[PDB]
Amino acid sequence: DVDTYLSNLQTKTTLSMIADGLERSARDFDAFLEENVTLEWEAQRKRIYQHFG
Amino acid sequence: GKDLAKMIKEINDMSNTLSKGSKPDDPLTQIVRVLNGHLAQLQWIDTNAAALQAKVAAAQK
Amino acid sequence: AALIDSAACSAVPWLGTSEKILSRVALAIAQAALDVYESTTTWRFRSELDRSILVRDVVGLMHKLVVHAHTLSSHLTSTLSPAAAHIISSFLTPPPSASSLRFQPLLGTLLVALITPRATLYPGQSRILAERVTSVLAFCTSLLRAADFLGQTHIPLQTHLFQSACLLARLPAANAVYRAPVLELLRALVEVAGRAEPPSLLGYLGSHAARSFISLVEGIDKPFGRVEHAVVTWRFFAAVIRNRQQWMAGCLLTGRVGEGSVLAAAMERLREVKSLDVQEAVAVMDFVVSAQNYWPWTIFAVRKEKEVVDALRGYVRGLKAPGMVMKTDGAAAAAFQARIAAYVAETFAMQLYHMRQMRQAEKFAGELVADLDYFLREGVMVWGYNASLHGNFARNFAKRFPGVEVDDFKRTMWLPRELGKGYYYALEVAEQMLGFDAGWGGVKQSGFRKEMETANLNLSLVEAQVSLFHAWEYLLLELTLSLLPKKENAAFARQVLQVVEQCLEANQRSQPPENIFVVLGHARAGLALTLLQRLADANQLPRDVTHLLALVSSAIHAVENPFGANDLPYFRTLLKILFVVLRAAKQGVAITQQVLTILDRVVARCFRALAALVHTAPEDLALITAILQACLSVPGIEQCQVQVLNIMAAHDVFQVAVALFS
Amino acid sequence: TLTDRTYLPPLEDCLTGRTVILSWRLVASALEDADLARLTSPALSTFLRDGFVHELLKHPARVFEPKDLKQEFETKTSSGVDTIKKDALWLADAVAINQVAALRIVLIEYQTRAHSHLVLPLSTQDVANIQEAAGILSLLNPASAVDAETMWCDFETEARRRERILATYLSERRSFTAAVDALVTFLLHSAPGQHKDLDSLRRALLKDAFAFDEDLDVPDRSKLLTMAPTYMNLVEDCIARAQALPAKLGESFKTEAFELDWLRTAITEAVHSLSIAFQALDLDTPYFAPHELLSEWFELMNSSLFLESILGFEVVADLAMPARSLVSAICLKMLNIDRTIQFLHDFDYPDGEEPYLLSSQTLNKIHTAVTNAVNSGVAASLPVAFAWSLIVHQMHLGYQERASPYDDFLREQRLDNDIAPVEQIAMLATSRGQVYQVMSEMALCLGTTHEAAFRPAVGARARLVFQDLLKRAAYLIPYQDEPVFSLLAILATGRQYWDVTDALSASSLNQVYTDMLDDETLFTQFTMQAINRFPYEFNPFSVLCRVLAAALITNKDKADVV
Amino acid sequence: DEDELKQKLQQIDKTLNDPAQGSRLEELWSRLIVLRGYAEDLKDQINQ
Repeated sequence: DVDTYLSNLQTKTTLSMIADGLERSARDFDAFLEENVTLEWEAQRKRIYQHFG
Repeated sequence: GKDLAKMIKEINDMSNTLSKGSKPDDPLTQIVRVLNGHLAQLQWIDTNAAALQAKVAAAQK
Repeated sequence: AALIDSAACSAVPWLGTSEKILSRVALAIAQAALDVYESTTTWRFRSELDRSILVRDVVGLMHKLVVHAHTLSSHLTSTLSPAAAHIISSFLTPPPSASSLRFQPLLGTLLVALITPRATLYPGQSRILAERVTSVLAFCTSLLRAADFLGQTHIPLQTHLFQSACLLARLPAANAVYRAPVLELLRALVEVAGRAEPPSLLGYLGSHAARSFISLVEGIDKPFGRVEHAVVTWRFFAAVIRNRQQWMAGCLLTGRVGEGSVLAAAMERLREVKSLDVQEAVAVMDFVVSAQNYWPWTIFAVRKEKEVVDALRGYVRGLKAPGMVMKTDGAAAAAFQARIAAYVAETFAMQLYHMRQMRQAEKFAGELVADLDYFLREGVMVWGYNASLHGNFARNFAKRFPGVEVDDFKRTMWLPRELGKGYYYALEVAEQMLGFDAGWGGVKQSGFRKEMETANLNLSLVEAQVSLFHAWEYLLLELTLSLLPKKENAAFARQVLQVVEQCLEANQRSQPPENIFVVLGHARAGLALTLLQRLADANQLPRDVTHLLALVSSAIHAVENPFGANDLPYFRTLLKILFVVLRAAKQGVAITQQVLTILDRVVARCFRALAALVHTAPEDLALITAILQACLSVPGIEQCQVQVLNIMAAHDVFQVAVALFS
Repeated sequence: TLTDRTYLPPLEDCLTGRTVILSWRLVASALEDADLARLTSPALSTFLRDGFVHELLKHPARVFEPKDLKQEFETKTSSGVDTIKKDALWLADAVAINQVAALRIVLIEYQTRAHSHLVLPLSTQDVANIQEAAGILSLLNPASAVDAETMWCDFETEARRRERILATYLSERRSFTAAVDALVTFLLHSAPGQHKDLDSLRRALLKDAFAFDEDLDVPDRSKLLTMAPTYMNLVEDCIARAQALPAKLGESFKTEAFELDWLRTAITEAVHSLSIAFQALDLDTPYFAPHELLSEWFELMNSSLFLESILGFEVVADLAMPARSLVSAICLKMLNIDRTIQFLHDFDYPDGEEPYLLSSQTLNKIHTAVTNAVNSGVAASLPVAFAWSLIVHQMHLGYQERASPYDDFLREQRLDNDIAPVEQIAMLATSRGQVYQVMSEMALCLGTTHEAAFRPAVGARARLVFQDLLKRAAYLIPYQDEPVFSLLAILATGRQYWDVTDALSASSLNQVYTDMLDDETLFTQFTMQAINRFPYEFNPFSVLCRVLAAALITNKDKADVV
Repeated sequence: DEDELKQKLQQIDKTLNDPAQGSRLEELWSRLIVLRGYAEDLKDQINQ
């Protein structure tokens, strides 16, 4: 385990890698909003399908 | 040289383990490595061939 | 030197003087002192003590001149500004012909000190040489800091300071007194080598000499165990590790794992923080973080191999760390405890990130989440700024000192700000600058000194709170991903909701100043944003928006409506926060009356402002559209459609929409 | 129930580094710099508060007296230890010290190898870097400089290791002497207004070692007054080792450098012993010291030629001058010219202690010692000889008025009828103002200025004997410029203008100054005459006003005298 | 011809025995260990 950990290690500050979580969140939020608005359009269409009958 | 070799080895270890570390027996690092080998050999070919090409200009007197 | 010291007190006896006269006299004095310093390297004294005293005096004068110029940034330090400026221009970027004439005196002093024999007699000469060495070291440090400041990219003095450190590595061997000053100098040289690979220090020191110096300094004041020299050696180690030094860092961490390395003793000190002085604990934790962020593979490995002694002590510290410690016995220890907790949280977060990368962070995180009580108490809440006493002190100082203001004592960032009573206000200088007239001393240790000390302690506490904020933000951000499974959901959701509520309440309550600390706008909004994001991805919310949205609405109402102003990130993050909040509400009636305010006053106003400005805009308009779409989906709206028809028709949004569509 | 646990911690701690033994170097440094944090540190606090360290510092001879502690050595060395034990045994076989002290010194040297290596000559790369920096300043030695590899390979050798061990042993001896001296100084002449922790530590150390309690109206000086012979007897072994190196030591190590180092160490130890004795003596200024000890001390000085045999070399002048000054100071102290004249003129018994005045043998010994010293042609004996001459000049007249034990002395060496020898000695001493010049030099080396060889309090308490000598000698020899310049160089010492501070210190340190305004002899003869000779004789009055204004800044009772 | 030999030897020996050249490696090693720890941490974090 330690062998692979040292093999795949990069010379750089650790506090910068964890920071990437912010970027990843900012890039996931977009897709999450797109899923919100798609499940919303879906819901709306559904309620219309239950309005017409 | 020995210490430098150790360093390079460790760098390889860290890069390889960082990029992938849940299957060190996988075919990706394989392709990577072999493909690096090919790159190096191709570079050798290119450079040496260029050298020989340069060597011909001397005979063009 | 006495003339310069007297001129330093520019806050006052002085009939017959003026700023220009004092400035010219100070410039002439600086020129004369520099000429003497350049000429002393040629005179032949009957003995070495005379030259030593002369060098000590000139170095002390130059140091007092340099520090006085950068210690403050107000007009009080303008009388000696042409002089300090001259000395700095002449000791940082001298001509190449006379560059060595200004450096040979220091080299000769270091040589004479490193080859003076040890003697039990003649204590006068010994103390004079010690003071001379300390003055030279302080002057070197001041020059290094001055070069680091003002944006100096090419420092020709660094080449000589390296070969001077070559001697300073052995100089402490003659006298232990030099161990702290020397290390300080080295720390400042390393700092100048960071913001400027650097010249390899191992090439100047040497393998054997470097190993001897490391073996001498690794033990932090073991025979006595003082706090000053300890914080000094811990800051030195942190600075040496933070820079690109790699050979020295490896020899200092490994010790040639670690058996006699600095870390072997740092763990021994960490396992007794419950009784150790909080002042040294901060420096020890800073060293730990500096060794972890740059050399994690060693520090984290050793800590996991010995976690049975560190995790227990961390849990003990966390459980018995009250939030409001001001009211109890102790006022200055609050900032120290907050800084210690912030460093502990940062280290926990880093080790949890490493374990997650190694896929061994489940049990450790599950055991640590039960220790976040101190965080829930004094974490994201930064309302401990107590602007009341700060404003009172400012008014009392402006009423008694019309000319000098309270903000004039702000540090110029020349030296790393201490997390003590001198974080923002320069007390070391104020003590000698305002102590000439009655009012500073005060009866029964009262007056302006105690109030300034309390204000500095409060500012240090706020800084520690911000550090803990960042640490806990990272920790919770990684834990939200770690604790994805369906377990410990109750306490987890409770903690997240409490954090969000504390953030939203602090966003409304009194804000801190923007000139002292960093603007909080957009700094603590994304935190709650990503928290609610991940909690919605997990779908484990108690649909308790009935009260959570009130704070967001109050913030959106009392934000001055900077829809398109410079505060665009703040507006966007507030919009995303309200979006996720109203989406969580949709998953859940008394909700419609509480959510119609955003549909009536917020969405319409922002849409009209955007339509009027557009005559940046695309993403904001898309976000507003998504907000309205997700807000029109709440179940409470399918019945209040009648009630909302009029509010939606009053603004005639359809006209502007069709216009922009054209 | 006095073990060496805190004194000599287990070898496992010394080797693993978990507890660095508080060597005498660190204690001496902390006591010399008067650092608050170090002196109040837990480690040093527990080390000094232990009764074992108290008994050791009260009996330094036992710290190096040859004893048979083979059992203790084996028990300590059992439960890199082989090399440590071998070095300890070799050192114990070479020097007469016990095996425990040798083992402790070897452990301290092992812990201090970093310093011993860093104080070595630099490598070739360092010399090259220094030359590059230089572009006067020629304090290097490139002709002998070598690389680091050959410097380290030679450092780990056996001969070099033994030489470093011996050097560390000598350094630790000097550090122990300086540390005990500074400790006695701080315990006897503690400055006021110090931190509460320092006062508490002082009171604890006193009550534990000497039972000296400040709340008692009469503290127990017995255990503090018994520290004079404890070091006057060790000075014998010091001079014996100075005049003869260890025989069991290998001849290969007995090189010029080693001989010079041994001589310097012996001189430093003798100076520290003399200073400790002077301190223990001035602790009780008015009362006399036991004549049984002064007899032996004067016999010792007679035999050793006032340490002029070991100080006769020209390579120990820097250490000889202060050594001679301190010898003269302690001689004048034990002589008590002031109290001696008071007793000879008052005839009342002091009751503090019996003086040598009632023993004719001691008087004969002192007289023959002074005669031998003056015949040998040495300057260090100038003030002591002059003083003794004055005493004899007062005894002669005391006999003329009575024409009792001193009569035996006066008639034993044929000193009753003729007064030629002492008069000739005084004439030679006063010729060319040699006595005054040597006294001024001693005061300079025993003052408070940065040129002084000892601490400020040491010189402040050492100038008292010279001031008393000038007091009693002032009414004998008339007023003249030489004695005045001598007293000026004594009281002022030649310090600078910025050497004046308002730092409040113990009254004892201010005694040497206030005496000028306390005793009528030093008031109506020097101060009054100096004021009267103004501005004609400007330097005396000026320097007197300067020193008075510099010394009486905090003394509110005499702040308006200048 | 010894002079030429020791000249070459001195040149290469001088080139090797330099503070900077010797320091670069030491600096590099730590400079690597930084990335080692950073990568290992960021790896453990994204070890899912």
